[PDB]
This record gives sequence, structure tokens and C-alpha cells, in this order.
Amino acid sequence: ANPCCSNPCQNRGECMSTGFDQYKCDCTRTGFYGENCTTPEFLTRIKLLLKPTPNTVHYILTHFKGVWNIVNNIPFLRSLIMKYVLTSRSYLIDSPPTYNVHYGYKSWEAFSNLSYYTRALPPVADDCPTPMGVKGNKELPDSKEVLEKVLLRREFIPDPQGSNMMFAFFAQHFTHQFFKTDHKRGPGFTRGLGHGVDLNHIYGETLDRQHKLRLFKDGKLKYQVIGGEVYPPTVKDTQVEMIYPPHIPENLQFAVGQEVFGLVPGLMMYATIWLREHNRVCDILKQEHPEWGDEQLFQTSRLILIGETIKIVIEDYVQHLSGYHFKLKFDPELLFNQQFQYQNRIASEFNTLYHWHPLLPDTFNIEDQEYSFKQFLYNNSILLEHGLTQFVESFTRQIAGRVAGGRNVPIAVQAVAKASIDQSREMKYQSLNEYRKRFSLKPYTSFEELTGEKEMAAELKALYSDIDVMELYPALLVEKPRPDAIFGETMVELGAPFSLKGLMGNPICSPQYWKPSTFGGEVGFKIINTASIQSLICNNVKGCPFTSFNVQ
Amino acid sequence: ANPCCSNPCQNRGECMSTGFDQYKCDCTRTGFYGENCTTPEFLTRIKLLLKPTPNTVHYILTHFKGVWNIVNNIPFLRSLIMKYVLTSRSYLIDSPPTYNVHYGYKSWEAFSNLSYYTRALPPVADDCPTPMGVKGNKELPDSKEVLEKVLLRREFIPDPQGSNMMFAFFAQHFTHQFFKTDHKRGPGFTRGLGHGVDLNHIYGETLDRQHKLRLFKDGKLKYQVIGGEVYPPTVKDTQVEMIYPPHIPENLQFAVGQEVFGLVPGLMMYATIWLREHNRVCDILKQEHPEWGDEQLFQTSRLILIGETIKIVIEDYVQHLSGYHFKLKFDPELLFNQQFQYQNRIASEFNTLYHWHPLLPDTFNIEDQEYSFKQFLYNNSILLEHGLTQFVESFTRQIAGRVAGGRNVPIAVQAVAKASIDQSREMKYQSLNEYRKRFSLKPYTSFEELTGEKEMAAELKALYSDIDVMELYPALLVEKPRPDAIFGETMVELGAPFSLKGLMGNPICSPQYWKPSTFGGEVGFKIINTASIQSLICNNVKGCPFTSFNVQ
Ligand code: HEM
Ligand code: HEM
Ligand SMILES: *[C@@H]1O[C@H](CO)[C@@H](O[C@@H]2O[C@H](CO)[C@@H](O[C@@H]3O[C@H](CO)[C@@H](O)[C@H](O)[C@H]3NC(C)=O)[C@H](O)[C@H]2NC(C)=O)[C@H](O)[C@H]1NC(C)=O
Ligand SMILES: *[C@@H]1O[C@H](CO)[C@@H](O[C@@H]2O[C@H](CO)[C@@H](O[C@@H]3O[C@H](CO)[C@@H](O)[C@H](O)[C@H]3NC(C)=O)[C@H](O)[C@H]2NC(C)=O)[C@H](O)[C@H]1NC(C)=O
Ligand SMILES: CCCCCCCCO[C@@H]1O[C@H](CO)[C@@H](O)[C@H](O)[C@H]1O
Ligand SMILES: O=C(O)Cc1ccccc1Nc1c(Cl)cccc1Cl
Ligand SMILES: O=C(O)Cc1ccccc1Nc1c(Cl)cccc1Cl
Ligand SMILES: *[C@@H]1O[C@H](CO)[C@@H](O)[C@H](O)[C@H]1NC(C)=O
Ligand SMILES: *[C@@H]1O[C@H](CO)[C@@H](O)[C@H](O)[C@H]1NC(C)=O
Ligand SMILES: *[C@@H]1O[C@H](CO)[C@@H](O)[C@H](O)[C@H]1NC(C)=O
Ligand SMILES: *[C@@H]1O[C@H](CO)[C@@H](O)[C@H](O)[C@H]1NC(C)=O
Repeated sequence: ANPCCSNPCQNRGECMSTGFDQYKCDCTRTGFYGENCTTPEFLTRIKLLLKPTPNTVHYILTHFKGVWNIVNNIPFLRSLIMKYVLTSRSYLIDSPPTYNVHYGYKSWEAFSNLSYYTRALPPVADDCPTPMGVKGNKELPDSKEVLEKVLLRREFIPDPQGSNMMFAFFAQHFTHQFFKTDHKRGPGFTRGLGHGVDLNHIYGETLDRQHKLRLFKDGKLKYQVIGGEVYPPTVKDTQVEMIYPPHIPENLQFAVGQEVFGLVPGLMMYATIWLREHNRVCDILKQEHPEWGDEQLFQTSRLILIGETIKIVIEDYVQHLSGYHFKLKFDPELLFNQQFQYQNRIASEFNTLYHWHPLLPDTFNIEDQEYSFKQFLYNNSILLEHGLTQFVESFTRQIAGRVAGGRNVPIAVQAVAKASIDQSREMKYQSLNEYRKRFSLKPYTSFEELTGEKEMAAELKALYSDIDVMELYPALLVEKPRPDAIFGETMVELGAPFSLKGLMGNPICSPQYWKPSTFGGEVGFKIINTASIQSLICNNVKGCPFTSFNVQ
Repeated sequence: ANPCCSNPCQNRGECMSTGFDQYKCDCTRTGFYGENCTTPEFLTRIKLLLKPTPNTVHYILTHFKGVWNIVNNIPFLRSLIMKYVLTSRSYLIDSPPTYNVHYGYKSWEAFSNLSYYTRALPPVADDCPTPMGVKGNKELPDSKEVLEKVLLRREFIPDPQGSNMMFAFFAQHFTHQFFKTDHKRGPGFTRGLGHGVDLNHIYGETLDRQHKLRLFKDGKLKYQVIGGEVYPPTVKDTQVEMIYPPHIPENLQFAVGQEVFGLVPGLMMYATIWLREHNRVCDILKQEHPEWGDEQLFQTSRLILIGETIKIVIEDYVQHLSGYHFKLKFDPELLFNQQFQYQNRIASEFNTLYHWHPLLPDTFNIEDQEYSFKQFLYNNSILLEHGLTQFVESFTRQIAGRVAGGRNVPIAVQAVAKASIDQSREMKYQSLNEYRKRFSLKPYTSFEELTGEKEMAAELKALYSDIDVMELYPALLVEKPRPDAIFGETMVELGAPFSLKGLMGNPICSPQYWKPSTFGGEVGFKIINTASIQSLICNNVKGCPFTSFNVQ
């Protein structure tokens, strides 16, 4: 009955119901006027012409290696590019945040409640005639049918980009500090009240948890030594709550920041590496500041590890992910003369677009072995078995699956995929073309254009009927990958804004924070500005094994 | 001890201890370089020369009333100015926030814990030799001696500016939504987790409290009708907790947003006026939006009242306070092409500088009466006695005390003043000249320059000895008032930045929020853009009693 159910306003214009069956579009600052915000203004038309498509830019960012090789070695030229990357993106995010799963109109409740994941697009009204508004049938296609016909993997499809397991598990370990759905409340709720890279997955969300994990001497994190190796402490010794099946022996129940990282040895691998790093830097700091106490050493280390993480995520992780020939740069100063909000609010859609389960292989091969999911889950004996060096070497060698090709979701994890579909419908998500339009992308006109092939398209067309009814989540895993790329345009176009906003949006990147003193001086500052996923492994893993985010 | 105990780093430089007996200053982006960041850079020296003192600017703004009359009628000219007052100020605030009562160095704990009041200047180290660092004696002068010698009022000193009781109580009611010290934790802790004008003093901090106060029909707030007049509901009917002495009759225990507003009829006066306004606007909104439900009407109303509040505080309240001939303007758009952080963190110092108790008279005269403090406190029968119209008329006529003259703190409220002194020492505050320097002011060279007279100066000099040991809080109440002004330069220079930051820092002022649709259309937007203390008291109190913030 909601007259705005039809998503009338185009170009970021706000729909407001003016009477029981009439509406109105607020075209303020949209660049257009007209009942529906579609009549462009003069200056708008000019910017529309000189605007290259995302796929055009991606092409230039990934081609002409010889050229990028030049730009890449011209400090001022290289800064000029990155600054444009960092800004051109950010304007797509609403900050301060707007809607959430319960509010399709701006309200204080929405803006102030930190328990909610924010929303790029308002949910579909509850009194709308169809799930996606007015188009389609009273009900979306069976999620199980969608799951089986185009999502479940028959044969393992490797990633053309070379993404290995150090990459897959890094993304998992990292994204899991801000993606912590509060299942007790609902899918649109989060437990990561920091809404970003606060490294609570190492230190804990609560002060109470943080103090249980702390040694309280030299600012160090409690740990244990097994077979001459440093690993996280046990739950029996720290009292911090972790999620472990009832059959796990107390001496294997490791206690880390994130209560769920004990369920996957790959997550516990990074957990140990970052614990080792925290205390490593603690020694560096005490060395320079013999006058410093335990609290100030611990606090400053955490600030440094946050900076190292932002550094690695932008120069290693995303660097590999993007496939750009342009060398990304983590330099908060590039935004200092720009208009930018040093704040963030984790989006639900970002969380949805990040369910990269197709990444996982059919077996985890560490050294001589080949473990099935059943054997890998909650099994830290495996880690204690081969050791961090073996894990790093083995996972650096194992290729991970492609994400956007289609039909590559491991069957061992199909429940997770079904739920992604279901919960998205539960949170009244808007269609894939609604989100495409929202992120300055051209809506797909057919299922064949979306997939780039004929079979899955046929399958989808028989399930949904309208391409304008197609759902976001599945569409992302089935989208036509970019040339030899792991992702489609929608994945990269939605994820980059949300990503940089939370990476650059961090307080430590603000002017008052970006300076030596904040990190204990030029020695601490340097740790950050020189961080690499390689030096992260080298300094903490025995044998300084070689590591990379791609199958060498 | 610390070696940084003596505040060596000048010009906002950061002191970081570099060894048991050595220190260093991070002069990053300060404009100065040198072991103590005192050596100005070139451009710095040019800017200095071309920067008029706070007292110069003040003078220009409170004079040339003819010029001001012109500018004030040249839309773009006025805009030009106000934008300058908006921006020129804001750069003095650290945002995102930095220190708190427990952290003198930036830490994540400091930046993430919302339970703390932030701090404009780091507290003095606990291992410092003296209370203010290195200067002065092991102990500051007796607070009771300070209290009695220069703070307690012998004869009531009226405010030369004409401030009446509608002003004094307005400031109290308003400032009490973000100044809510959590005494269970300590002075440096707050309960106003919104850190700004979120109008929790009307709606409640918690959703639980908010729902107890809500009618749940037309988005209205519960209320009661007494003698044909609308008043807040009772605690017996809503179950919301309020602070009332044991002898107050249930039928007098009014339930409002702020649990403490039942302790002063002046506070409960504004409480009723703003409750009346919320439902008033609810009627306006239902009129335009028959299709809207209770939740959307209530939520939109609250967004409108927040806007009205920001409008009135800047164009009525501050307008009167400043004494400027320049007409202030509340227009979030003036910052749209500027670099500004749409966020805030209530400062402890702001809270301290706002203890305007000298404002209160010796008796509250409503109509024929003259009530002593003893009779006025927690007495809502008085309100029910004379009514809102009588309170508005009476309080608009009664002059309020001067704040900066010296010796004008009502004796009926001396405990409050003593504590302000104590708690400030408790939170390890820095000296008055430290804060003056921090806010681009020139430190006072003598107690006579601070007070502008000889007696109180002599009294203070005998108590503190060094002007560089002089405490902030007392200094504010004893400072030489500006010509016929209610405040001194330190008061206006510290408060303005903290003030606009939280007023302009509100989300509703952000681009995504500043548009008709957010406020239910052009009708709701208009309510905000044409708000004033006159129309507030005019659409809500019987007879539309004339009202103003100054004695007519
Ligand atoms: C080691 C294999 C993995 C297992 C056993 C696993 C299992 C799961 C399960 C059971 C959930 C809950 C899903 C739901 O109910 O909605 C989940 C959520 C999630 N997984 Fe995985 N996952 C694995 C690897 C990954 C990887 C490598 C990524 C991609 C970077 C990933 C990203 C996500 C995301 C973003 C969520 C939601 C996080 C949250 O809100 O709590 N997962 N996964
Ligand atoms: C109507 C008579 C008033 C009484 C009986 C009164 C009483 C008090 C009391 C007992 C406190 C706690 C003091 C402490 O121990 O720190 C307080 C705090 C305060 N008062 Fe008043 N006051 C009155 C009027 C005002 C007015 C007119 C203002 C002017 C803005 C004002 C501003 C403050 C401030 C800013 C605080 C701090 C609140 C907090 O941090 O939680 N008061 N007052
Ligand atoms: C952010 O929004 C959340 C979602 O609404 C809020 O969580 C809900 O808070 C309600 C009020 O506290 C809870 O209501 C229940 O109502 C019954 C009947 O009045 C009470 O008896 C219950 O005690 C009360 N709580 C529970 C657990 O039943 C909701 O249950 C609760 N959870 C959900 C999923 O809605 C958050 O409170 C809010 N956060 C803040 C800071 O306001
Ligand atoms: C913001 O900072 C506040 C001040 O540090 C935190 O409040 C403190 O949290 C502590 C840990 O929860 C409490 O410590 C007490 O320690 C004993 C010994 O371990 C425990 O048994 C107690 O249960 C625990 N709490 C109490 C009430 O005894 C402090 O008491 C508590 N209060 C103060 C004034 O320090 C806030 O938790 C923190 N906020 C967030 C969101 O992290
Ligand atoms: C009539 C007003 C006289 C003001 C001068 C006060 C000088 C210090 O006088 C103080 O006054 C306080 C208020 O009663 C008392 O509680 C103190 O005991 C008293 O020392
Ligand atoms: O940066 C991340 O958090 C990973 C990620 C996930 C989804 C989409 C994009 C990205 N990263 C990313 C970024 Cl941040 C910029 C440009 C291109 C890419 Cl693919
Ligand atoms: O604006 C307030 O909240 C009151 C207040 C208190 C202390 C200091 C300044 C102000 N207001 C104020 C402001 Cl916000 C700007 C310019 C001039 C003045 Cl006096
Ligand atoms: C927008 O386009 C026209 C009005 O210009 C009208 O036909 C249409 O219904 C409007 N909205 C939608 C969703 O079509
Ligand atoms: C766990 O790992 C150990 C050692 O690698 C292995 O022997 C055991 O079978 C595994 N347990 C399960 C349930 O897979
Ligand atoms: C700053 O002034 C000089 C160094 O330029 C030195 O004598 C002094 O100790 C420094 N610090 C302070 C607090 O004076
Ligand atoms: C409260 O107010 C009433 C009515 O105005 C007055 O008669 C009474 O004396 C007051 N009570 C106290 C304790 O002051």
C-alpha cells in the first residue's frame, strides 16, 4: 500500500509518502529535478559525459603495465592517483549513517543505535505487495533451488588471480572483527560496536575480556609456550569465553580476542601470528621507553597494530585483490586537504557481499596431509602438529576458489549459503539492480548479461522471471567475472566504498592522530609505515618463511 | 619524575617522554619547530601578524551597530561572516577526540570509551611533583578559602546584559542533556552517551525509558491534564524513575526525560513546554501525513525538535549571550563546502566552564511571591499554582546574576561551587594559563590582570602566589568581565569552540540529513527554520505571553 513501494525516486532522491497513495521525491543535491529526480541539470549533463565507466577505469588500472611502472615511481604522481582513488570512492557512502533493517526513513533511533548494521538502501516496506517492492511474484524463488541450481560447486574452480589460502584466511580473520552478527537479536544486528578495524578480534570487545587476555607486564598479551613455540593462552587459564564443541580438551581450547576463532585452525593461525606481533612490538617499545608502564606499552602497541593492519590491508591484500598495476598507498595525509568524515558504520550489505565461501577448497592440504572439512573444523591439534611455519608454507602454496564464476560454493558449507539468501530476504533487501543503480552502475537488462553465459542465465530466468527481481547476494556469486578476475563489477563497485570508508575512516588516520608521538615516536611510526604481510610472517614465524597473497 | 610534567611543548606540540629524564616534542603540523615547538615557521609569522586578538574581534562585533545593520541585511554578506565564525572556531577542537581523565596520551581505550568526558588538555601526570605540574606548592590553596574569599556573594550583582530567568533556566535545561556526570563512576564520567543535543532530556537516554514516556498513538508523548492544562505524566503512571525527595506526593512526581528535572520548577517549566511542543508538531505531521504510523510520527517529531533546539540556541540564546550586533544564523549549508567533522564528544572542561550558578537570584519571584531556595527546590506545587503563563511572565521579568564579576555565587548553593573546585583538582586539571595558551589566548601575568581590580587579586595572590598556578574554574568566575558583559574572555573563548562543535556537529546538519524529507517535508523543515524562543513559548503557553532572554 506504501506508494513508495515502487522505488520511484532515481539518482539518490528520497521518496516520501505525501497522502495515502501519493508520494514526493526529495531531489536535494542529487543533480536532478523532476517528479522522480530524472531530469538532469546542465552541469550534471557535462559530468555525465566526461564520466568513464567503472569497467573502463578498471581496464586502465589493470593495463599498460609499462605506464603504471612510471607513475608508480613518481612519488607526486603516485600520490595524485591514490588520492583520487581514496576520494572518488568515498562519496558513495552516507556518513553519518542513515537507515537500518528497521528504519526506511531517517530517525534518531537509526542514527544513534550502534547495535544495528547500517544500510546502503532502506529496507522494502513491510506493507509492500511483493518481496522486492511491486515487481515479481508474492514470493521469491526457493532459496534451496537457487542454491542448488547455480551456487553449489560441482568441480572446484581455482581463482585465475592466484589467490591462495593465506589470502582467504586473512580476509576471514580480518573481516571477522567487524562482521559479528548478533544472532540473538537478528541478522541486521552486530556485536562489533566499534564498527571497524579496532582489532577487537585480538584484544576483545570488552575491557573485561581485554584484561583477562593481558599479562599486565610490559603491555604484553598472555600466551603459552608449547614445544618451544608461542601460542595463545588457554580458556582454563584466562577464563575468557570461547566457542568450542564439548569434546575439545582444555589444553586445546585457545583463548583469543574473537570467541569464534577457535573453530578454524586457519583463523587461529593468524590469531597466533598477531598475538606474537603485539608482544614483539611491546619489546620494541620498552626498549625505547624504559620509563613506560604496562598500560602505556600495551595501549601504544595496540595503536601500532591497528596501523600495521590498515597498511597491509591496503598495500598487500587489496593490492592483490584489485589486480591493479598501480601501486596502492596507505597515507592518511592524502586526505588532509580533503573533505572526509573520520567515522564509520559497518553496512549490512558490505557484510552480505563478503560471504566469500566459494574461496574455500575441497580439502585443506598442510604438508603431506589433505584434511576434509570434518577433520579441519575446531581442530587445533593440526596447528600444534605442523606448526606455524608449515601452515604458512602450505597455505601460501594452496590455491583458493574463484568467487564470481558461479557454482563454486563448497557443499560442506551449503547451509551458510542458504542462510545468506534467506536472511537477506528476511532483512527486506532490495533487488540487485536497485543496488547497482545506487552505486552508479547500469542495471542489467537480462540474466545473460549478468552471468555472461547461457546455462545459469536460463536457470535463473526460469526461477526469477524478471532480471529486475534478481537478488543481490546470489547475483554476486554468479556474476560474469572480469577478465581472469575473481570478482564481478558489482562486487568491486559495492565493496570498495564500504571498505576504504572504514579503513581511512579510522581515528588513527585523522590529523590529530597521524604523527610519531601517537605511536611512541619515529620507531613506532616506522613499524607501521613499513608493515607488509611478508614482514608480518618473517618477524614472527620461525624460519621467516616466504609468504604472499597469491600462488607464486 | 615525568620529564613532561612541566608542559614544555608549546603551540599544541606533543610531549612524549624519551627516557627516564628526557622528553621530546612532536611539532607535527603545529606551525612551529624547536625543542619546544616555539620557533615559528615563515607562513606562521605572517599569519600571526595578521591575526586580531579575541578582544579586538569582540569589540568590532559589539560595536558599529550601524554597519552591522547593513551587513545583517545583505544575505550573502551575513552568510559570509557566520561561515567565518563557524569555521574560525572549530579548528580549536580535537575531533576525533583525544585524552580523558585517565589518559594523557592517545589510546584506543580513550578514543572508544563513550562513558568518559573527553579532555581539551591531558590531565597532569600522577607522579608529578605539584598539583599543576612543577610550579606552586605540594598543595593548592584551601578550596573553602578560595570559595569564601572570592566566590561567595555578599550582595547580588545583576547581569549588565539583562539576562533574566528564562535565560538562566533555559541554559540549565538545555545544557543538562549533555552534562550528566555519572557520579557512581567519577567526575570524569558521563551518562549522556549521545555526547550532544539528542534531546534525551525529553525522550530518555534508553529505549526502555522512551517507550515508558510514549503514548504510542500519533507519535505523541504521554501527558496529563490538570485544571485544563497539559503537564508531564506521573511516575506512578509511567514507571519511569525520577529523583524526588521521599516527601513528594505521587500526584506531583512528574515523569520527564531527565530523571533530575523534577528538582527545580524552572527546569520542569521548560520540560512541559517542550513536551507540549513535541505533540504539537505531532499534530502538524499527522495532518500532512495521514498515512503515517505512530512510530514514524514520533521519530520525525523528535528530529524536528532537535532542529528547533539547535536553531533557538544559535539565534536567540547565543545571540543574547554574545552581545554581537551581527545576527547569528543557523544554516548547516554554510559548512557544506568546508572541512568539518560531523561528530562530537562532550568535554570535561566545557562542563566545568558551564557551572553558571552565579546566575541564580536570592529568591525566585513568581507573580506576587518571592520564594527562597528552600521553598523552590523540588516544589512543583508552585508550578501548578501559578501556571506556565505566570512562570513565563515572571521569569522574563526577573534579572539574573552576573557570572564573571567575582563574588556572586549564591550561598544557598556553595557546596556545588566547592565541589566544582575539588573535582577539578581531582581530575588533575591544568592551570588557567595552560588552558588560556591552549585556546590561543595570552597568559595572565598577574592576578590583577586576571581580575582587573585590586582586592580579589590581592586575596588570590596571597592564596596561590603564582598566577601560573591559578586554577581555571575559580578564575572564570572572578575574571574581569568584558565591558558591561556577563563573561570574561576565557569563558567565551573556551566555550564557543566546544559549543558550536556540538551544535553544528549534530548529524541532522550533515548533507544527507539537511533536507525537507528528513523532517516530513517542507512543512516540517519550516518549523525548524522559523523557530524561536518567542514562537516556542507562543505556540505552547496560553495567551502567547511575550518572552525574551533579557529583561525588557
Ligand atoms: C574455514 C571455512 C569457513 C567456515 C567453516 C565458515 C563458516 C561460516 C558460518 C557457519 C557462518 C555463519 C553464516 C550465517 O549463518 O549467516 C559464516 C559467516 C561468515 N563467513 Fe564464513 N566460514 C569459513 C570461511 C570464510 C571465509 C574465508 C570468508 C571470507 C573472507 C568468510 C566470510 C564470512 C562472513 C563475512 C560471514 C559473516 C560474519 C558475521 O556476520 O558473523 N567465511 N561462515
Ligand atoms: C535551579 C537551581 C540550581 C540548583 C539547586 C543547582 C544545583 C546543582 C547541583 C547540586 C549540582 C551538582 C554539583 C556538583 O556536586 O558538582 C549541579 C550541577 C550543575 N549545575 Fe546546577 N543548579 C542550579 C542551577 C543551575 C543553572 C542555572 C545552571 C546554569 C547552566 C547550572 C549548571 C550546572 C552544571 C553545568 C552542572 C553540572 C551537571 C553534571 O555534570 O552532571 N545549575 N547544580
Ligand atoms: C537498539 O535497538 C534494539 C532493537 O530494537 C534494542 O533491543 C530491544 O530493546 C527492547 C527494549 O529494551 C527489548 O524489548 C523487550 O520488551 C519487553 C516488553 O516491554 C520487555 O519485557 C523486555 O525486557 C525487553 N527486552 C527483551 C530482551 O525482551 C527487545 O527485546 C530488544 N531486542 C530486540 C532484538 O529488539 C536495543 O535496546 C537498542 N539499543 C539501545 C542502546 O537503545
Ligand atoms: C569505560 O571505562 C570505564 C572505566 O575504566 C569502565 O568501567 C569499569 O569497568 C571495569 C571492568 O568491567 C570495572 O572493574 C571492576 O573490576 C573488578 C575486578 O576484576 C570486577 O570484579 C568488577 O566486576 C568490575 N566492576 C565493578 C563494578 O566492580 C570498573 O568498576 C568499572 N567502573 C569504573 C568507574 O572503572 C567501562 O567498562 C568502560 N566502558 C567500556 C564500554 O568498555
Ligand atoms: C551576608 C553574606 C556574607 C558573605 C560573606 C561570606 C564570607 C565567608 O563566610 C562564610 O559564609 C558561609 C555561608 O553561610 C558560611 O557557611 C561559612 O561558614 C562562612 O565562613
Ligand atoms: O578491501 C576489502 O576489504 C576487500 C574488498 C571486498 C569487496 C570489494 C572490494 C574490496 N577491496 C577493494 C578496495 Cl578496498 C578498493 C578497490 C578494489 C577492491 Cl576489490
Ligand atoms: O553557546 C553556548 O552553549 C553558551 C556559551 C557558553 C560558553 C561560551 C560560549 C557560549 N556561546 C557562544 C558561542 Cl557558541 C559562540 C560565540 C560566542 C558565544 Cl558567547
Ligand atoms: C517516474 O516517471 C513518471 C513521472 O515522471 C511516472 O510515469 C512514474 O510512475 C514515476 N515513477 C515510477 C516508479 O515510474
Ligand atoms: C584432529 O587433528 C588430529 C591431528 O592432526 C587428527 O589425528 C585427528 O584425526 C583430527 N580430528 C578430527 C575429528 O578430524
Ligand atoms: C624549552 O625552552 C628551552 C629549549 O628551547 C629549554 O631551556 C626549556 O627547558 C624547554 N622547556 C621548557 C619547559 O622550558
Ligand atoms: C511548596 O509550594 C507551595 C505552593 O506554592 C507552598 O505553599 C509551600 O510552602 C512550598 N513547600 C515548601 C516545603 O517550601
